[PDB]
Amino acid sequence: HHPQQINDIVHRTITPLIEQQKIPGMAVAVIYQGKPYYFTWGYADIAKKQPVTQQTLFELGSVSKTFTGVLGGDAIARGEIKLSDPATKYWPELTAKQWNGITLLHLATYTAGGLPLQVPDEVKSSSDLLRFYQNWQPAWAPGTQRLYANSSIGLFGALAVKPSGLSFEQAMQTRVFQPLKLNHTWINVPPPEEKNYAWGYREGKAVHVSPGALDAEAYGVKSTIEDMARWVRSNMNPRDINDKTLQQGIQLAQSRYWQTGDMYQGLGWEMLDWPVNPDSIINAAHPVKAITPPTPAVRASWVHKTGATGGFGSYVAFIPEKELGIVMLANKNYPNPARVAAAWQILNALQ
Ligand SMILES: *P(=O)(O)OC[C@H]1O[C@@H](n2cnc3c(N)ncnc32)[C@H](O)[C@@H]1O
Repeated sequence: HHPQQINDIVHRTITPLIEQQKIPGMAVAVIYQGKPYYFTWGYADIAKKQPVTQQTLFELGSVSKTFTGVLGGDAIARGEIKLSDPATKYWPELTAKQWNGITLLHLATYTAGGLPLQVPDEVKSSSDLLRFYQNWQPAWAPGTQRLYANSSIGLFGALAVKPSGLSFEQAMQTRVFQPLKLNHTWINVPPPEEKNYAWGYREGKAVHVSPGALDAEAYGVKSTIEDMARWVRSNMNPRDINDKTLQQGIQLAQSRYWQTGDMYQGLGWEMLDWPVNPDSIINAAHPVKAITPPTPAVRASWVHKTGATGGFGSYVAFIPEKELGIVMLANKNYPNPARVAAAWQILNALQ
């Protein structure tokens, strides 16, 4: 059952969005008074006329970084890592002098001094990855500039799980996915779930994301609209979580570590004070101001993350103090401002 208020606002906003953006398939969850309401449109596979369902898997792209941030928070809560730890503590083979003074905090929050947006495609092995980072030259001193980048938080994720004894995949499954009952969320889609894996569409072609080094950490997660609704609810209400270090980790990922303009950098998540200027949630390196100690999570925030792959576009946003949130998953990568304006209209209407 849907409250009519929710059906009305979703139809008024998402139907025109799909009409304008030519999105083949889409799933939306609205979290309202903490409870989820689901909507699906169109096709997961156009050539077979296979409909989007609540079990359809979508590529999350950089929304994956929120899982990584929370897993990192959980490691912090366990005392397995500190954000002030040097990167070299967890990877002593990283001997180049430019790595002196670079911390896990820098890696997690894109402030190491200009690590590249992309890990080079030909990097395959551990020795390849080492050689990549060993020859990187910073454009800036650490902790001065934010350059949003996969190679930064991707390495954070890989290093953060070293004290656990587990692989990144094993740590994520056991410490985050399983406690939160995300049973249809995958770093690697298993064979019996391939029937539910949507195709993305780019320039008229059915596509899936390409494998790359540190993809699991930076952009590789696939999930359903139901699990993503569960993810939003968990990040809005950590107090309801039995796993103590996960509860803490979720809170730590919404701590405010850096400020640029009216945006605050968390771990994976990005935050702004609510109410927001829409200009700010719609919008190169930017200077950052450190926040020390980091501000504990502010419930009166717009918390959000966008993600894209070649064939998919994702958006998650929520306002903890209002128990209000939205997940938008689509198998076309369409412009961020269209996504965000629609989300902003919907969440404003449900206050
Ligand atoms: P977020 O969705 O902001 O970014 C992650 C997406 O960026 C693309 N990406 C990461 N790494 C590469 C490489 N090496 N080459 C081409 N594209 C890359 C993917 O679309 C990620 O999903």
